[PDB]
Amino acid sequence: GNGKYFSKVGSAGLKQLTNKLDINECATVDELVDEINKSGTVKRKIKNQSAFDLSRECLGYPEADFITLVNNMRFKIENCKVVNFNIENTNCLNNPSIETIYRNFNQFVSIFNVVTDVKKRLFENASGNGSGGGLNDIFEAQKIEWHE
Repeated sequence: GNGKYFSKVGSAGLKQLTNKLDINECATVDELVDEINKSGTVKRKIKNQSAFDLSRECLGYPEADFITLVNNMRFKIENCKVVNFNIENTNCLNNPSIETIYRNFNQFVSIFNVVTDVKKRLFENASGNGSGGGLNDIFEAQKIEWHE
């Protein structure tokens, strides 16, 4: 899928969502959204969480170090999305943890652009008083020994 809504993805960013949302692998934000809106628990993750954190999670990004990195950087936002990112002070990222986040930061922006598109599709103008539906919220699947 051509990164129009998203960017720097190519199923790469989406897969990190599908990873943390535990949904199936998706082709576009629409497909990524497809699983989310179908899984009110997952949509609920979107709902409860902030996009910045949403995408951060997909990297396993440590929250403090991530917040620290972003604290030393400067961004170019485009339609609530990260189109460009750059750091202003790299000395602070010198901590392995920050460098970890910074080096792979391209992942986060990709994922973030995805996440941002998700919330824009579901929660924003699409009956944005509570999304389309949220019935299967209480009908969450508690699969015993889900994890391998």
